[PDB]
Amino acid sequence: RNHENTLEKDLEAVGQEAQALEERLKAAEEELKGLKDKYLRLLADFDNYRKRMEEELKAREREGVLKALRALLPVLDDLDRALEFAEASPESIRQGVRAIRDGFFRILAGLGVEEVPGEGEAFDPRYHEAVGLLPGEPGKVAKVFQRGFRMGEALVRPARVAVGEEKR
Amino acid sequence: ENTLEKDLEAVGQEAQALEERLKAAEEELKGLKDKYLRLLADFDNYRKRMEEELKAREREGVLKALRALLPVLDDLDRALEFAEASPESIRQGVRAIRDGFFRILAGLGVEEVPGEGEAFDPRYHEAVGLLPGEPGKVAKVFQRGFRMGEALVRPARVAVGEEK
Repeated sequence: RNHENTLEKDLEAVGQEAQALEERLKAAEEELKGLKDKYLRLLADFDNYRKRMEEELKAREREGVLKALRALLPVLDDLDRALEFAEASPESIRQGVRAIRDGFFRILAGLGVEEVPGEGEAFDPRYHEAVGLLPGEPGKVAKVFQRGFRMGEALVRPARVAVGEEKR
Repeated sequence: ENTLEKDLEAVGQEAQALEERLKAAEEELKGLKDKYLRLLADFDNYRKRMEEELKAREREGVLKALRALLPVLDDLDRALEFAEASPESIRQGVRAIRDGFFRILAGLGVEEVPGEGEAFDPRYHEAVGLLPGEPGKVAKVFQRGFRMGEALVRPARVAVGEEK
């Protein structure tokens, strides 16, 4: 009577504890789909942008090769200029080649490439490839069989070298 | 009694399931902001990595080239030595070094642009004047021009043939 009719809400107050658990699970529809946008739009660019730079990179390198090739072609030119003219005198060509070499250096310096230390300097593994040793001051480069270069911190290529050794 | 109340127990089967479609969502969807947080930490990673990547990437090319061309400098020294003993041989060395240079260039994939006798082409040639030879054709190459496949390392300064 006044105990089942007044407490009949036993299934009434539940309407707010049920429709709500069915009012939120409905909104989560764009919670696994709506988010599928910010995601599938971020993973659509990460597989795109990285594909765009996959280009801008292989290009910046190509650009680097060119930058060098261009700076160095003048040597080929001088080699040509020598074969067609310089043949004047053996000591004329000798001086010409000397000149070409000197040029190659300036060109390298131009791209900021310095030659690592050599004959007389301290043998240093960071810049030197020791091929064996020859008479000279120990711990010091006795002879350079191949110039080594470094541009800044980077090693273009180490110098193949002979390290000094005191005779007895 | 047995079915007058059990046939209702079917309604409770829904509410019992409602806690499976929303209780399982926030289960795996509890990290859908994480497996995404990383996908943005890597996509926001390149955004700053490229400025560097690209730079050092050019150095890569320059080194790649220098690496391949230093042998020329090596041969120049080698040549100067053969000449220190027999001056006459110097001419022979230069010829070798020069031919060497071409091979190297080939190695990096650069070819010489069409020359003497070949049709003038602005893609590769820089006409600076005229000189005897088939009209509209390269008559003499004053400076070699090279192309790396599509790109142009540098154009050949050339003289084009005069018609008539």
